[PDB]
Amino acid sequence: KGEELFTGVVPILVELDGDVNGHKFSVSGEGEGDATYGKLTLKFICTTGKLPVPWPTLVTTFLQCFARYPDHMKRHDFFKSAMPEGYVQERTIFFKDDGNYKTRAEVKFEGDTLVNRIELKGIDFKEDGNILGHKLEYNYNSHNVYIMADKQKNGIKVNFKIRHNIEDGSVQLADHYQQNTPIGDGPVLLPDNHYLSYQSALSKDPNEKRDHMVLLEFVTAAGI
Repeated sequence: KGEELFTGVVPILVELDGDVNGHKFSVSGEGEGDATYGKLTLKFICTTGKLPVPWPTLVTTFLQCFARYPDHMKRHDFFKSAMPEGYVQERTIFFKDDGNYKTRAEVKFEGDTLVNRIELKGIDFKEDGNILGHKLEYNYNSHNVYIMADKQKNGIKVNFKIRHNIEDGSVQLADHYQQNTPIGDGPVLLPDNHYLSYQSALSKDPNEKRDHMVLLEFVTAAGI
């Protein structure tokens, strides 16, 4: 049923409230998702001024239900199956040798719109680190996202490692521990082990005056 919801282009709305080391901020985003192609196009705006952290560190935080699942893996799409009641996506992200982020997000439909409301708390960041120091490059590497069913919880467990390019030519690691649970009491698809393949491109809007980010993602399922 949830799958029917993604037959075409879907409008997305994103809302994030954050606090990193005491710095409070907010972001609003909007865009379109196309699961058929496994394509997402989003634009985010910091509405509280300048973003206290580098945009790139927020990419993973700012819609796995838009993954293109090939016809044969269709039975492993937990994400769409939870729709429209949606799911809760939680994470802890450990930045190597720096602090971590803790996020909680609800993804669901609110009308014809797919909504992603996030809460983020960041702690232990070093003032001189890559994060607070704004030393990341404005680009993004390609990564695989691993999925494993969690029968007991009736959800999934996810893990992956992000590599952030540093201006000095080094790499900054961000270890992602994630959990997804359904919001509703309906039945969901517990999948077999597989992964999502991501590709991303960051950019700016020449006529946009607020601190912002244009994000493009390509996601495709695999491993079955």
